[PDB]
Amino acid sequence: DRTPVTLIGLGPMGQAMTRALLAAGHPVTVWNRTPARAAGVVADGAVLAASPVEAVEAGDLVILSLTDYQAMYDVLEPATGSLAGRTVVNLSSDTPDRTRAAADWATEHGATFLTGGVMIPAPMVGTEEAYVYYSGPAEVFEKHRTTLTVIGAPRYLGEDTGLAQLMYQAQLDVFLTTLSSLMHATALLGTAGVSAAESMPELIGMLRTVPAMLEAPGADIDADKHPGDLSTITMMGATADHIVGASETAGIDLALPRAVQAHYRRAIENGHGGDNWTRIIDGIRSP
Amino acid sequence: DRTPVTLIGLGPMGQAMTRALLAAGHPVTVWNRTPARAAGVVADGAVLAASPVEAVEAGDLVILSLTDYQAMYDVLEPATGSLAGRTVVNLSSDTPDRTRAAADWATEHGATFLTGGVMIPAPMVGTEEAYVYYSGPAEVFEKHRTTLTVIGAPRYLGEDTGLAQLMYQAQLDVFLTTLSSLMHATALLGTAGVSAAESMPELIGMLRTVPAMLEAPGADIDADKHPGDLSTITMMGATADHIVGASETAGIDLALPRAVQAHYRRAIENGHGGDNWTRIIDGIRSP
Ligand SMILES: NC(=O)c1ccc[n+]([C@@H]2O[C@H](COP(=O)([O-])OP(=O)(O)OC[C@H]3O[C@@H](n4cnc5c(N)ncnc54)[C@H](OP(=O)(O)O)[C@@H]3O)[C@@H](O)[C@H]2O)c1
Ligand SMILES: NC(=O)c1ccc[n+]([C@@H]2O[C@H](COP(=O)([O-])OP(=O)(O)OC[C@H]3O[C@@H](n4cnc5c(N)ncnc54)[C@H](OP(=O)(O)O)[C@@H]3O)[C@@H](O)[C@H]2O)c1
Repeated sequence: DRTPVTLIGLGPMGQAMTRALLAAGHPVTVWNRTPARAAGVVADGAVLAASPVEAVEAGDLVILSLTDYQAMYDVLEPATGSLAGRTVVNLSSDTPDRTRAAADWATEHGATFLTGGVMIPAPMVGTEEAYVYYSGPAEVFEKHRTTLTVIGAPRYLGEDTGLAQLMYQAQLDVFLTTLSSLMHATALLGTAGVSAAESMPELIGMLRTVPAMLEAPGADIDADKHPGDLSTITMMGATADHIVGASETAGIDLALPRAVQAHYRRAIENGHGGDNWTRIIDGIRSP
Repeated sequence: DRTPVTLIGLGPMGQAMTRALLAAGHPVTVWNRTPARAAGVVADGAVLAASPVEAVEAGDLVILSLTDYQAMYDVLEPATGSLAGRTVVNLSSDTPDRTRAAADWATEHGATFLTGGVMIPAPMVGTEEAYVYYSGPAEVFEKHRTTLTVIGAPRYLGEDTGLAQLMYQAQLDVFLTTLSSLMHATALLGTAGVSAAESMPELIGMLRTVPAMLEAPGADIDADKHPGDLSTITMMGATADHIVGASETAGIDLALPRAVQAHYRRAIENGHGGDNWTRIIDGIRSP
């Protein structure tokens, strides 16, 4: 379609999403707290609205790409009288319960609301590897599906506005924790004079094979199948201890490896040392 | 090659390494704290030594596959008089400084010592995807290299007996932390009724693309290049906050997400909110 889209928030993601939408033939009206930041997308065909009200009134679809949901309230408060009959799609990080309350806030101002969690960095927006989680009213998703698909293949999760946000937080839980561990291991090796340039390829090389190493688990966790034939919590917990020890001696952050160590210690304390590592999920669920 | 090899410790890794060595034509003499556990490898051609001394005396190469280095002292103490002239290869998890002291202990008993860290699970032992870090005397590595290659491609790191162990701990830092985060995210989604069988493929699907998403870092960390064009610590820190918040509300472990949150808080506190996420390594290095 060539339906008009409004996009508020021109960080790298809003800029990429704007460009994707322009390339696909949508007129895009933008607004940004910092108008100078819109110069690039305006040169590429975006229209810079002078005020939030003007931006909101430009289209029946308002996409938000902001750091958090407080930013949505900040920018849309002067425009709440212009929301009726439009769909707000918030593509921003926050808690699921912030998101759920925001959806009701939209309804109160006469708008529909969809939650989106964009699952790739800005350069990958609008490519074949892009995808976005969505949740909220099915009818509102279907209405805008074809426009939204320009950004990334949609994965609709259902009616709960919180759910796409929960999926995003869970995905970023894995992503951010993995990244922190890469920096932690890089730091640890750096302590014996190993370059990050030497370290990081070794660590990434291993990380690339992790899905495979795991398959050499979801249903098993659901089925309580935690058998320790090829790797026990005892043995992995010992390695967790060795990492804490090495970290202590290296003088680097202890909080991250200690959180991991605790997952194993809890499982052993509860009498499941002989089980597979998936067993640590029980202590995680019940601190 | 057909050099005789002794392997002590018949967990899944010792069993796999024994079988790989037998398949490649090496006579393998085994000993285990629990002799019944050797029935399988003996059926496949291994010789079960009655005592640790007998096992050590069977060959010039003694491989240890035990949960930690204390286990090495436990099993080899009765046999310290039979170590002279032989090479101990310890393929067990422990701290780098435990490893370094153990190497000197071997030297005092007239043996040579090599550190190894086996980087794949037991089913992948002896396959084209297997690899093992080694460190210790170059001459001792060269002497046994062709036997050791049966287990996996060697990656020799140099003379410091601690270094292959530090590499192993840094690798398992990433691997265990990644796994903990998978279980953490699985738990978080399970809190809204999402199955692990539904959750885990979504999480793995994302994890598979992490090397790619990163390239869409080592030399930059070495060069202090931490520019926040496409993703800032401010923005990623906010998501870390949202994960903590979602975790609080879900009633799951807070220690793991809080350790990640702290990486970001520290960087912002030190005035680097505008930087790329790699900047968290500075606070990690200086707790
Ligand atoms: N970058 C990524 O790779 C990536 C990937 C997927 C998801 N995300 C998510 O996408 C969203 C946008 O991220 P991003 O990296 O593009 O950018 P960002 O650094 O979060 O900035 C996005 C926009 O937020 C605006 N903003 C922040 N606080 C505001 C406030 N209180 N009032 C008004 N405007 C406010 C900024 O305004 P100014 O321009 O005036 O500073 C900017 O336009 C975030 O929720 C993030 O978690 C990011
Ligand atoms: N499993 C993997 O996927 C994997 C991958 C790479 C590296 N590793 C490392 O490889 C090593 C072996 O791990 P694994 O999973 O094969 O097995 P494991 O569960 O660590 O057990 C290995 C052996 O240790 C013995 N043992 C432990 N404590 C002992 C003690 N105090 N005295 C004597 N024997 C003792 C056990 O004796 P019993 O048989 O009598 O119980 C068993 O034979 C570990 O250091 C682990 O970190 C494991």
